[PDB]
Amino acid sequence: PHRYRPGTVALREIRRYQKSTELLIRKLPFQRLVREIAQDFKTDLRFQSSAVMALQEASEAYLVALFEDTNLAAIHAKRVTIMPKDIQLARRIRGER
Amino acid sequence: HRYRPGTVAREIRRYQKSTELLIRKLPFQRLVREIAQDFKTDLRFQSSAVMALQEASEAYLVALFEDTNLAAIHAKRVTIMPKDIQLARRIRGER
Amino acid sequence: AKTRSSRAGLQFPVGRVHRLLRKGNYAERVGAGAPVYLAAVLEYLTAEILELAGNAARDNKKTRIIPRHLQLAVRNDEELNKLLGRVTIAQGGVLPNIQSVLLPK
Amino acid sequence: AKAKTRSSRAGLQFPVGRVHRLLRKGNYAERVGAGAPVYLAAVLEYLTAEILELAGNAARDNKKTRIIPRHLQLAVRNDEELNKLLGRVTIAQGGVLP
Amino acid sequence: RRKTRKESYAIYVYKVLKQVHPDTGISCKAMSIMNSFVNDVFERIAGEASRLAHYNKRSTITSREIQTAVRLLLPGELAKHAVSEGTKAVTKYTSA
Amino acid sequence: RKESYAIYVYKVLKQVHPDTGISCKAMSIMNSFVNDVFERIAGEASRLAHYNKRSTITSREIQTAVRLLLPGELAKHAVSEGTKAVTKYTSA
Amino acid sequence: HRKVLRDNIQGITKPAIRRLARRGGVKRISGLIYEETRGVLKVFLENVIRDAVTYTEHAKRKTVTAMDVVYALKRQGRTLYGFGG
Amino acid sequence: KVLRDNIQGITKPAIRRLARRGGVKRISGLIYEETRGVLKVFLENVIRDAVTYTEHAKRKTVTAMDVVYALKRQGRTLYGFGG
DNA sequence: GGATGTATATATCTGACACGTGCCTGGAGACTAGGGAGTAATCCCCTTGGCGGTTAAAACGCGGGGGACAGCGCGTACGTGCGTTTAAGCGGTTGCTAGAGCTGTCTACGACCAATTGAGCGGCCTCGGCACCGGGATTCTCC
DNA sequence: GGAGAATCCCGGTGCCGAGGCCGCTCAATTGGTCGTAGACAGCTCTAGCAACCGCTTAAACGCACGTACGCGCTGTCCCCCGCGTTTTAACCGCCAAGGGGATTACTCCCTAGTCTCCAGGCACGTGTCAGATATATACATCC
Repeated sequence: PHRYRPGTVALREIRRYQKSTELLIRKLPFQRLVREIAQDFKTDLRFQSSAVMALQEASEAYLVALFEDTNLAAIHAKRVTIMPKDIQLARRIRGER
Repeated sequence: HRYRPGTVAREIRRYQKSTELLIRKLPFQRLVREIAQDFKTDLRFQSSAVMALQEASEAYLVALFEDTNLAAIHAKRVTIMPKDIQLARRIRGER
Repeated sequence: AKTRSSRAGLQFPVGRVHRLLRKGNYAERVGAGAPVYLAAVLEYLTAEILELAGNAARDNKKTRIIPRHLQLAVRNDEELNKLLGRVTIAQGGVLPNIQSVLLPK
Repeated sequence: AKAKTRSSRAGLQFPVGRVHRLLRKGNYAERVGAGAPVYLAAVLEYLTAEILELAGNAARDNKKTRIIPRHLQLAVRNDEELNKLLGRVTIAQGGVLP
Repeated sequence: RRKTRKESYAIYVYKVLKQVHPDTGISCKAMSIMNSFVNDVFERIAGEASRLAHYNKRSTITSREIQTAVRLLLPGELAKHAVSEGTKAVTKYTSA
Repeated sequence: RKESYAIYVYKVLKQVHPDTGISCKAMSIMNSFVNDVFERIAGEASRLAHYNKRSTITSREIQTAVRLLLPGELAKHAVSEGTKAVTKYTSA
Repeated sequence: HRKVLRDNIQGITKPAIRRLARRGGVKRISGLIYEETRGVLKVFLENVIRDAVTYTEHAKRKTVTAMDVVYALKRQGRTLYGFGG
Repeated sequence: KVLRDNIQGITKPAIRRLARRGGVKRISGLIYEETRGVLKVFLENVIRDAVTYTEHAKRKTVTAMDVVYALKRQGRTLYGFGG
């Protein structure tokens, strides 16, 4: 049959998801995660829907910006595959961990 | 008698134990006056001001060299190269 | 009863800027020409960003500005990207940019 | 009656009256409560003591009887929470950690 | 009871837009983003001018403080065009 | 008449380490430190009072600013210290 | 008192992390990236939610609003436009 | 009088000492010009703000507090000169 | 095993640290008045919870190829040492200039009150933008 | 190079709900007045900044030699991607209930403002040792 070479689909998806603006994480799981994290600071809390949406926007922007630096580090090490050490180096040089 | 290349770099322990300024004072002061020449002519400086500038710039350079060394080790090298400085400055948010 | 924005030749409200300065706890007193200066600077920056946003909107065959166009306009400008370097624009996306090392040869 | 300072009432060393004056003359709000300067002075004194104890331990480790900026730098960078609080701060003549 | 009146810069941003692009519109989310931008820039400039006045032991925020804050905050040619716009506005306001 | 916190820093030092001095540069560093943390806490309390449409800065705003600014156990101990001080001051 | 949510970090599935990495311009991904990213996201959310709940409690409310999140983000150097303010 | 090649006054052994305090073992020969450029950019960014603060006060002498404020406004607080 | 940098002990000794004086400015005590804040009540909206369907995405397994990793060789560039050259640092001097403090003046800003017009909310419409479809065109992989 | 094929884009179609225009009301802005303190101008004066000079010596510079490391090539293998199939849960549209956040009105108490009075902190002046620099030395690191 027909099979695209490993990497064509990757570039196609990179273009596709860099052309759009919608949120890439599902909403119900993210909301459950947010409520679970919050139940450790105060019990019986309520959230406005816009609060959860603001949290999701901020989180996704943060993760995309982190992946850009992770890719930079992976390329610096003369690789195309990102590894956990690249994330660790990116967060270390930024000043987070 | 010759020490192996590497053993005399002792220097790391010597310069991480002390606290004094590593750049000389007259050249740094001349550089500061030359840089400030382009913002306003016939300026004056307190000695306190030049010492503050030198402290800040030396701290900045040491903190940058630490990240440069991290990048060099990430690339499986022991020598720092301009690409390491560039990667460090870019991930920080300066380039 | 002439307004101060019309005296200064502006669109933004000088009276509201003056009130916000007086009620923001910034100093004991507020000069007479500080609100005029600040309103002029705010209107200038607004016009600067809106012109680029509208150009980006027209480049995509659209007649309304949406957050994507604002993001494109801000990130494609060297000085606006530095003014807003630590700002996140909701529903703005990113700039299309693929590293040359990942392209096929 | 006899004038008792407001910091002796709270059992503090830091000046409560000076903190109240700096709050009033700093353009932070229209009014300043009566117990806000006391709370703030207590917090400042606590943080001062916390730094000074570690700096004195560092000074004694180096066979010194006098704190210099090196000891402050060591005390701050060897403590996790103090290093997190003063993360973007430069201490003059402090050096680095070996 | 009665809905409290909320204040924004929507009408002024719309006037500026109709000056720059006469035939272009704008959505609600983009107008909210523009409102946030205006508020953020206002707060930055005002805080910097406040610190400037406190440094020199002054009690009044004047247009000199605003100009110096604009020079400290805006980069490059943005600062030049902003100080020129502000100076022209103040001159026209005073000449009247 | 340049006011500083030098004498109160010295009084605290005499409590933690009765036999330990301090130099002029270290004392100026401590002065800068206390000024910096004062400015941080006061600015955060001012913003907290503005967000809630209040005119007064009270000990509650100071407590919330401390909980926002200090990390981990520093915040817990500072809150306990401040509360103890305000309680002692009131009933006296 | 509702129920106790548990094991919700696994709802951040692998395809979603792949989509985030694609928008980040990443071409190839190791299999150990997903747990690292889950941990990073958990730390980030913990910090922001801590600050937001602090604001909510100071205002003496029981509901977390969007302005609480906006203030929490702003005080960490991550300003967000589009949700009021 | 005008000043010239003062960035070359930041010698190579001084940069080597600054790197030693940073924990660096080997150093490429192309690091010195890169470091000089980085230092020049940093100094320009700080001195611009310091001279702005000085001009706003109608002064001709740059004081240490101007440098302190300039560093503080770009997130580089410095203790030890604020008095 | 010999070389060599490294911390340790003792003698010198001084300039910075800790302590004692006057005073004057800022903090404390007491009183007064008003507005900010807390309390109680009311109400509606928006948050939580549930059900049902439906369908698009997630999960899983298999095959395969390509990228990460290890090993080896090589040549270049960096380090090390030594001899020479340079300019920084230090201790003085002089001059003069600009920042600081004081005094007097007066203009610009806050406060209060009355008038009124601009801006925000509630309606009322209508077309840019989007989902869906068809056709053509485009990159992509195998021969 | 062709050539078949998933994949993407342009044109055209409905179709809607959000953007754009308008009326009414009221709260925020504007104009006028008066008082007063902050700011500005002028003068003095002294500390500290700039400039010069002479000398010492330590640090920078330049050159040569050797070797250790960065880089390139090759081979292996494992582990990530692509795809087809199955399974699951997100999402959308309802509905029902209630709690909590916003609003309004009232009371009252706490904070600013004023003035008086005193004491604590800050410059100035004074006496002493902690830590730096030297001289010598045993030792731990290195080749």
